[PDB]
Amino acid sequence: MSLPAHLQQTFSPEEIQFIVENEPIKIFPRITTRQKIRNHTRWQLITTDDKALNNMVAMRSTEVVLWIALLLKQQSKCSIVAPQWLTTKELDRKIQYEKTHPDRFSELPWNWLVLARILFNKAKDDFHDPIHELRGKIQDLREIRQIKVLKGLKYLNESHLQLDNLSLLEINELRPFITEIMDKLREIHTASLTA
Amino acid sequence: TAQNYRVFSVHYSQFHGLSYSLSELGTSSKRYYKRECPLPMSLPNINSDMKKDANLDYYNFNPMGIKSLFFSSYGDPCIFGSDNTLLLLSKWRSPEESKWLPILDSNMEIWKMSGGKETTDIHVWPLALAYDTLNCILVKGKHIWPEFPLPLPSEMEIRMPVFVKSKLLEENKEIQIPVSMAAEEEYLRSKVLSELLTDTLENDGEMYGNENEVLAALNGAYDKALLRLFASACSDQNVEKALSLAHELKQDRALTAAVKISERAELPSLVKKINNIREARYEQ
Amino acid sequence: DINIDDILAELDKEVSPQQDFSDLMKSWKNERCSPELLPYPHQLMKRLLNRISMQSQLIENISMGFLDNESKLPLLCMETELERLKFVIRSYIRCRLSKIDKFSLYLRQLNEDENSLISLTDLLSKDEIKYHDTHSLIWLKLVNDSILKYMPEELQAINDTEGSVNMIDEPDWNKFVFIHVNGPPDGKWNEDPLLQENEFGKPCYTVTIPDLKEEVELTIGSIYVMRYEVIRDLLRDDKVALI
Repeated sequence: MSLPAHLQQTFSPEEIQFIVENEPIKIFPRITTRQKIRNHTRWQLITTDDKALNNMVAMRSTEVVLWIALLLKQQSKCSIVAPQWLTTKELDRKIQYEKTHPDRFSELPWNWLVLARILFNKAKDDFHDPIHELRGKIQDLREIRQIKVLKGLKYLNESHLQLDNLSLLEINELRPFITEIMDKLREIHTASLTA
Repeated sequence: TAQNYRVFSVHYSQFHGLSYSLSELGTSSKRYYKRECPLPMSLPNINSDMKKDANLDYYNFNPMGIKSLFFSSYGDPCIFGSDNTLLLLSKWRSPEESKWLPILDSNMEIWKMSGGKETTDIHVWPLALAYDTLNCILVKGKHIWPEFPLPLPSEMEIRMPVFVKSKLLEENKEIQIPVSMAAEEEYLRSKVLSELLTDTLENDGEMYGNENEVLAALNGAYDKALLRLFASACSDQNVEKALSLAHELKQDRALTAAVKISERAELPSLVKKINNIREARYEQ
Repeated sequence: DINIDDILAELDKEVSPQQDFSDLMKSWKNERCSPELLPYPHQLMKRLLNRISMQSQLIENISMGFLDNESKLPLLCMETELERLKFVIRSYIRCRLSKIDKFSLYLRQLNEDENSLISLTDLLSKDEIKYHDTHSLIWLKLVNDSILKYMPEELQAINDTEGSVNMIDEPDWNKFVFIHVNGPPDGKWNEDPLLQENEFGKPCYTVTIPDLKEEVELTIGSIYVMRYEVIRDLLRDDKVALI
């Protein structure tokens, strides 16, 4: 049919990256589009705010949508600023939180995996911390969060489930299993309750 | 260090001391603004008495320890060195109106953002300042100077050295800030920024086309700080304190808000005086 | 001390393309996961199509002007931004078409029902109406002249719901979906009803599952795996969003 089988009820990871790329990020421009007091074509986009793009001043931090920050970072015309949660100190704090509370997930942003991957691939030289350590802490967080998920998929009842603080990519990859096992355990229950 | 048309230099000698001089050569008019005037920068003397770790090499590189003399986006000279405090020239246009205002306190800001520790492993290498935007590399380690892969110029905001340690250690160990003094510091920042912007408004003209709007927003925040301080004074039932603070209000709508604060914060006597101020402003 | 936030708010109390795109993404996310065919946002899609047409014309005009500084970054950003918007609308429309194909007979019986509280004109777009009608007609012709021609009249109906097994397919109302509790669409909490404040001070909704006769508190800013039928009312009010 119109929509392929693997896109039926889930999002392909490319679509998750597409969704994440619409979030604003803070950049240090390497150009200056701010018209002086004393021609030029303005952005005038339709799905975001062009105000922060027509007023870029070199080495003056602004906020632009991520898919534009990446487009400028394709050249040497900007420098993506890593979010505060993507530092070694904060990653260590989150890892300690995960190791301290074995029943609930840490408060990482919903796009932490996708943003980490995108920034590590396209902005590998804009981190105040060694990227070889940020990768090693992102992987550690992913491992701990995977251990907690496998021990909660052991609570797949037929009423509901509270996956608090879970990210977006993790939810996306767990959707076809959780939402298809709970459906079967609900069909069994409703068949039993046919009286 | 020189701007587009103006040159700023610091002269040091063993007999005359640290004397600066800001001379604007100009396209066709060598208009002078200062000459050999004394400056308040603190030369490193105690810290140079054979008690330092990894700073000896840098002090050998620069005997006076002055890191930079960068200007501002509006031509305001700025000084950075061992004391780790910026030094701006607020009313630099008039030689008689010379004003050396410490606008930033690097050590204090670093401490209040570090979580509580008096960390020394963080060193600030300033590059430039532009209207609260101080671009400076924050090297982490025992080496003050950066390496070849120059780090991203992280930005720091200007803050007066009004932060008192006694007040800041209320929550001894996101460092908490005393709200009573935070609004006063915001008042001071808005005041100095408005004064600096007014100097370049009529003289240097419009720079980006938005100086008037940012000045208006800054004045709004300036009067909001006055309103908060007025409410704080009224909280102590000191009518004379609020009356004295109300004479610096700029917008009349903020003065009406002050009337409401007086009429609501258990101060009926302040109502008449603030109304009298408003009625005087009717004819002013 | 007394709080002075009220007067501070008092002195500060003297349809945008970004919002249109955000609503389009919200509708696309809801459509991709919801088992049922969600109502079509006619006004939003009309505005979005007008914006795409006008922006394409603007890009063409700017290109003609350039066809006679050399700042091509704004034009490249315009082109790629328009491509992204077109992709979002493409995926949304094709997901709706797939759902129409899956539930063609259900939509047909809703149309033919005078007691129905919904209408295809209020739930499908004009192109969706045309596609649904034509596809149903051609598939009916194929199935007729291939299988149903050789079948008696009592077993010739294409929507026989009285047989051994129901042959009209209905959406799985109790399907499990991932919901994120947005809270009221506005930034004010006390104004919106149904928001029974929970203990620990966190506001929450309250929905009951009729099959289990169980009450579950839907805390704001939390992620749940709930039956779609239970959530349908909140989802229509945008108080929750499908992940």
